[PDB]
Amino acid sequence: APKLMMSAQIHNNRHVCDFSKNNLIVPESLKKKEELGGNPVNIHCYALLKPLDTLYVKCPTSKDNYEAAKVNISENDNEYELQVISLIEKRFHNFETLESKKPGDNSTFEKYFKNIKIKPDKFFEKVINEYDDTEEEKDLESILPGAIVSPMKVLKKKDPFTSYAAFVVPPIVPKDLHFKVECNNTEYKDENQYISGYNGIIHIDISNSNRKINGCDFSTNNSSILTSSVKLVNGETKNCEININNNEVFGIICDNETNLDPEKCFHEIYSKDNKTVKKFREVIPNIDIFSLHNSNKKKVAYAKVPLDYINKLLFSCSCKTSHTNTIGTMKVTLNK
Amino acid sequence: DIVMTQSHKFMSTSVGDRVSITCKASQDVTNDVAWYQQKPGQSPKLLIYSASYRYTGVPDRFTGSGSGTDFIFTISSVQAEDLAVYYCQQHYSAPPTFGGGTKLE
Amino acid sequence: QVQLQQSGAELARPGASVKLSCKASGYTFTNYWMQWVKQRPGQGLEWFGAIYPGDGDTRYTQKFKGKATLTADKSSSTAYMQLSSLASEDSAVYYCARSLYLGAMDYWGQGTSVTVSS
Repeated sequence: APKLMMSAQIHNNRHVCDFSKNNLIVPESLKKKEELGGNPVNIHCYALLKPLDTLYVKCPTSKDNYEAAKVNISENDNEYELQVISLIEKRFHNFETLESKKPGDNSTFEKYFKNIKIKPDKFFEKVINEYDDTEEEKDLESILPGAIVSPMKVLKKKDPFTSYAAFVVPPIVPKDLHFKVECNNTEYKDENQYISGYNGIIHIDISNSNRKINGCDFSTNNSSILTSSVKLVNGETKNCEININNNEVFGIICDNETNLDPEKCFHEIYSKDNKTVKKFREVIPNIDIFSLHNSNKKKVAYAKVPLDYINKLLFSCSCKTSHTNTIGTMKVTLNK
Repeated sequence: DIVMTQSHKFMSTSVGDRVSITCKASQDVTNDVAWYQQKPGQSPKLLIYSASYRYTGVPDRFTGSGSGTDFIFTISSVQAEDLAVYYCQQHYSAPPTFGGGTKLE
Repeated sequence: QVQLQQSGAELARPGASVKLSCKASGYTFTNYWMQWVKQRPGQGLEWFGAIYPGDGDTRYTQKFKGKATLTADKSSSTAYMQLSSLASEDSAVYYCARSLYLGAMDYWGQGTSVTVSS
């Protein structure tokens, strides 16, 4: 096979892998036999996603983001993103038993790579289906409505060589759904030509667990996603309440006219009593939480709770309009 | 290692004047330069980072400029308490290196 | 609330060793470089070396690699600088300073003076 790997899995909802760098600058025992430039290698990383889990992809940082890190390092990150870093800080350099065998200026490195050139900007909001040769970078939402997705961001600004992006897969897929993303760069070596290019690629598949779920859709009764809905869209507060359990799937869907409150639901929850936003970790920190604080859109969130989930909580998530004077919501009594 | 040259060990200025202190890198360091102020008996204080940004709480009269090899630290209107030794430093490449300092009188 | 507290002045005989400490508080110790800066009496600043306690990596200016050892205790957020085979050229103030890895030194300790003399 090609140099294939599966992304690492963390908890019951996190998938992660990366691409390596500086690999075409080989030792003389190889280099002296080579001429006319270096080439990319057949490395692949695969994801297999289920509804409401999160995929993380790490790539060499572009020079633009490297230079930005050098001033952004003076700023702090929030706790969720710090926890994410601890999920994804691992580098993948499996040399196995590298025993007597051949292996398999910080901005100068960025320049040396002639400005690393990976997939830019909202790495996972504009996504390529493997459906056809167009490879159109479509809104994730036009394939996976209600999906939650980050911009691409530096792994550790204090180790500003790796950047990453992530997204959350909703309950609904267009049957056999596949996406791909990729990360390229350049370099050079001790030859008579002094040029070289390198690449890495990720293939994203889905498992057979997609279905309509609970959640009280605030756009329409004829929901393509949910088995439940709330009457009307706007102008007056309307709501639902639901008894759900572990091993069941539920959520919250805002319309284009409304946005999530809690802002980072489900990582935050609305406490019915005392009318306030708290964490989905206050009493249950040992928890699979199916969302992303640094998402590009804060309108839709859902949760797929596995049978081995150990948590319990009475809480709510809501949608509010531009007038702000509303609490349109669904009360979630999870494992009530 | 990268050499940071502050060609003037000493610099004189009156209260209320503008003064500029130069620092030259032996190779390109882009914007990876910091400027420090050290008064007698005290630890150095960071004034400018990334060649041209004022550090937190630094008074407005202090600025820095430059990118590549030629860097300038400027006091727009010197105050009497601004006597100190001013040092540039690069962190483009390890190890970090300091300029030799300029004593403002 | 970021604080670096350095140990007291040392008088040491030539050939002996000394171990200086720099206790950090008010920030995540393992997200930053702790470096040391040497200033001989009347002279300029010299970057000495650094440790990144998060992974243990050390970096020394070449002239100081021979005689100095930098360590860190993560549990106590304390960095240490040990000078061995002391000579008169080692008499100086040594400051510890926090920075992001390879970056601007934003917080400094008050300095520890080492005097080498018989």
